[PDB]
Amino acid sequence: SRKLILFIVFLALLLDNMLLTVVVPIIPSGLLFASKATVQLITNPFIGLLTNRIGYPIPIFAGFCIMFVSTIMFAFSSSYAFLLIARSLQGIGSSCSSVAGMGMLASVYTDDEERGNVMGIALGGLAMGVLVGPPFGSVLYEFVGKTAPFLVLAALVLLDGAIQLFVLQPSRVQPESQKGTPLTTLLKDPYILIAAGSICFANMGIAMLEPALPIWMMETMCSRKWQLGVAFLPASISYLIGTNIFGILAHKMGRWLCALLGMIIVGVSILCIPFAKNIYGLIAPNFGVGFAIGMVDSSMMPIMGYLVDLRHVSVYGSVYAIADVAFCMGYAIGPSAGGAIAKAIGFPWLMTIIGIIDILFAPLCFFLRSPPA
Ligand SMILES: NCCc1c[nH]c2ccc(O)cc12
Repeated sequence: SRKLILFIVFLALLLDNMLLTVVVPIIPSGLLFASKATVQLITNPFIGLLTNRIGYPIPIFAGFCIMFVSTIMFAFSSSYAFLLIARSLQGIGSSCSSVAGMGMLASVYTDDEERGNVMGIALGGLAMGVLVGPPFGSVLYEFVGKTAPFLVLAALVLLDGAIQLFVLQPSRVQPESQKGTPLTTLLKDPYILIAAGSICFANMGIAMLEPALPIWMMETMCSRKWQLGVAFLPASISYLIGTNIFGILAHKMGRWLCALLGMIIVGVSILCIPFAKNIYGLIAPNFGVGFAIGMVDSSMMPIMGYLVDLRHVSVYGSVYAIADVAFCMGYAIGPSAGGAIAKAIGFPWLMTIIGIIDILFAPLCFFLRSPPA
């Protein structure tokens, strides 16, 4: 049925982010950090144009064979080249599983109201993956061994792939009934660009904040190392709550208004992080940041599907490749550019710049109220 497709997409995204987050504490123990995101950004539009040619089931199932190969390559690798190869393979997989899975969800839940909350649930998949990533990784790392986390995650990826092969049955290539509108015509749409830009700036704010916040906490607050890991918890829990609630709330409120308010709340929250003196001062603003990132993503993915349905041809592979490029731009240029700006003009000014950009971008979501057909 359809809820099994929703579960498959949720599980793919959850395992993808659990891997992405169990890898990050092991790596130091620069290019490797941005490698997955940039390779996924490169191979997003290709998958977008491919799902319209072979269908959704096959490029979503290749996303389990690529993520499984990446996972096992992480567990039995020592060299730096092999870790880079493993992270690039994870990037290609994730591209396959995010783009093809969101396309499948939008193709199956073909109703504007239902698509909202199923996108919300699939997105909360990423929050549940990031949130349960580090603890699982650590406990399985030290209580069993250093190859343990990745081999157990590989077993989980295999079980998810078994569910995939039993639900989707990717045996045969099935092209779409109608040829989807080209990628350039989509990219010339002022509304698809506004949606992608709102997702891009929200996630770039959060992706520049995550790595820059610990480097500032150890300098201003003299925080211990456990504090650095705990100070970012409100973001993930709040993103989980925000996505799961606003998938259902945004269509009653209006997706344009939910996106506008999410942008303004991300802006204000990020403008209000540098004013915190102690760790208890980074609970409320980080909560606002994560809550509003969810408020924006759970409102702007269904709108992507809707904007394609209303104006262009009903093929969702490319437009969700565009949405996933907007996602990945932030996580690719986040660490590097954020560290560069913080190393040059400081962390408070970086946060003020990001907040100003988000607040000034917010009024552009007004143009999503009633776009013409
Ligand atoms: N839009 C998903 C981003 C998101 C939610 N919570 C997070 C915590 C850290 C991070 O880099 C990113 C996130």
